[PDB]
Amino acid sequence: DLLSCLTFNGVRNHTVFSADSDSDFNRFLHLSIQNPLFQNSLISKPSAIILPGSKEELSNTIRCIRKGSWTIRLRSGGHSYEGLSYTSDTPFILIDLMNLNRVSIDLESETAWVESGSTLGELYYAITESSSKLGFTAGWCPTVGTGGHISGGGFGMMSRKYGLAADNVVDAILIDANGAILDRQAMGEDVFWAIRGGGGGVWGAIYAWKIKLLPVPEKVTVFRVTKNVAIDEATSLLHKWQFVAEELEEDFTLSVLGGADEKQVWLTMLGFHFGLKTVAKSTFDLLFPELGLVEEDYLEMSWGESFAYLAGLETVSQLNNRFLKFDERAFKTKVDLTKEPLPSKAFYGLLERLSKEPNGFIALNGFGGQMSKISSDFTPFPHRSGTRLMVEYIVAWNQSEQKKKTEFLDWLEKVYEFMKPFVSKNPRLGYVNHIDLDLGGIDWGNKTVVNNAIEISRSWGESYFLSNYERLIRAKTLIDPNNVFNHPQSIPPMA
Ligand SMILES: *Cc1cc2c(nc3c(=O)[nH]c(=O)nc-3n2C[C@H](O)[C@H](O)[C@H](O)COP(=O)(O)OP(=O)(O)OC[C@H]2O[C@@H](n3cnc4c(N)ncnc43)[C@H](O)[C@@H]2O)c(*)c1C
Ligand SMILES: *[C@@H]1O[C@H](CO)[C@@H](O[C@@H]2O[C@H](CO)[C@@H](O[C@@H]3O[C@H](CO)[C@@H](O)[C@H](O)[C@@H]3O)[C@H](O)[C@H]2NC(C)=O)[C@H](O)[C@H]1NC(C)=O
Ligand SMILES: COc1cc2c(cc1O)-c1cc3ccc(OC)c(O)c3c[n+]1CC2
Ligand SMILES: *[C@@H]1O[C@H](CO)[C@@H](O)[C@H](O)[C@H]1NC(C)=O
Ligand SMILES: [Mg+2]
Repeated sequence: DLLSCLTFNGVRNHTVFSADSDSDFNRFLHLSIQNPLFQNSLISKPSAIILPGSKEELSNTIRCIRKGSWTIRLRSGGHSYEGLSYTSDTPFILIDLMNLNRVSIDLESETAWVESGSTLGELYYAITESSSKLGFTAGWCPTVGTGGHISGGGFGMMSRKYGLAADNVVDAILIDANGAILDRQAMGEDVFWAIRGGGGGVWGAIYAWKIKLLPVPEKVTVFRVTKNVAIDEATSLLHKWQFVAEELEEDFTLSVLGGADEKQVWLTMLGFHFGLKTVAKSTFDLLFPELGLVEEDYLEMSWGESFAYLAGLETVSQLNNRFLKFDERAFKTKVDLTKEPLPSKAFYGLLERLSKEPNGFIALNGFGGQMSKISSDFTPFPHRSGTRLMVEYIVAWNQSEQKKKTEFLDWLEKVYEFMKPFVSKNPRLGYVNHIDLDLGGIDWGNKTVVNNAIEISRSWGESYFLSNYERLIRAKTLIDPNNVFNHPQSIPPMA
């Protein structure tokens, strides 16, 4: 019946569930699973997979699915930390957007239309190919899809200069629950606001984003330097880093990846300057001489090269490979946002815990700069002025380490508990692109829960969106009153 509808409407690229271990269905299913944690045979599988090739096919796909009794799941890059683009407790249809990966750059207006199956790397590659003086602000991981990423905000190495990816979206095409094809004018300002950070899988299916391309110099300066130190020095480095990072002028970003193993601590310093190396080094010589950076650490390169380099890719060309395996490990991650400086003992304790679990690592970013100049309600991401750091805790493992899964998860849980007193409180803040089901979830098939959905959902909702939660609920009711687009943490419509 679903197939007959799709055929009648000219949607041809689909595959039904097959039990065949290496069926084509299984190949398409796994192609974009980016967290192996959700790859095993015990996980829910789609009844069919549809690959629309145009906005019309996407529209008609949704229209057909509604005639039936299916849960819709949209997948762009498949990076959901909780696998929410390709799992469901109820029978579901997976709409995989990988064929919608066209990027159209308009050099006369310095904007681009980006189909939502496009990855960040594909976007960055397209931009660098078109111009040596344009770039875009989005995340660090190249295989992340624009569909989920921009829908949730999108923070990266240029966010201190230009804000989130979603802060630079000027139009969009949203396909709603009825298959309507809506641009910014059609969807209205509340819905256009909601889609720019309100979370993927909630408002409808984004077909394409229209973004403003942003100036970059023909040469930027970057460094990627790993310090191998002991805990005393690592603690003093991280404690000073937090001040340097938040306080740097907007033309600079200094971020950290860190981990340890008994007495050996490693800190990878990621630096970016919107300009030349003499200025870059003068700045860090003054503000952070403790890093011990030397001239040879500073590299001048194009913006495109810088984004490939900072992510550890071999070449700019690799940005354009959506199936390049960036990190093939099962993982779980949590995040904190901070409002007060972290005391030295917080870093010391975090490092002690990392030293006991070599499979764990942290990623540290400063806010400030343009992130403090954008109002908390400009887009749904509310963590602007007053927010000092974003701190990510990750534990990751390969298949040969699977028996330690429980131990790994316990470690992460204990790290998050340790950090509680030092980070944001009342509520403990989060980021919707860093979706965390530990906060809870709605079973939309449960009547008593659904009756109280707004209050229940406030637990994660206010963590992700603070005071923007209310407007999100109103936008949800306007664009998806029947809740066609739902998941355990989707914004509830009013009854
Ligand atoms: C795996 C991974 C994730 C990263 C990485 N680095 C990040 C960074 O530097 N900055 C960030 O801000 N975020 C980083 N993240 C997290 C990602 O930002 C999030 O995981 C994104 O949400 C992922 O988006 P995508 O890859 O498209 O993942 P999906 O699982 O397909 O979708 C997520 C979510 O959104 C819905 N959705 C997808 N596509 C659409 C469209 N077109 N319209 C509406 N909704 C859509 C899905 O159904 C799901 O709910 C680094 C790494 C390695
Ligand atoms: C539905 O969509 C999928 C995914 O795009 C289509 O599969 C893709 O088909 C193209 C050909 O049109 C493949 O391109 C070629 O692959 C071969 C190697 O296998 C190579 O010789 C060519 O140079 C080119 O790379 C592509 O590999 C393939 N992608 C995947 C993930 O399978 C499929 O054709 C569509 N199905 C229908 C019925 O339209
Ligand atoms: C499971 O695999 C991975 C998972 C993640 C990351 C890296 C991985 O390898 C990661 C690394 C980051 C490094 C730097 C950075 O800003 C400078 C980030 O925002 C990062 C975000 N993330 C998101 C989670
Ligand atoms: C609905 O949810 C409540 C609270 O989570 C749970 O206790 C109850 O068992 C559920 N009811 C049904 C009918 O599943
Ligand atoms: Mg077989």
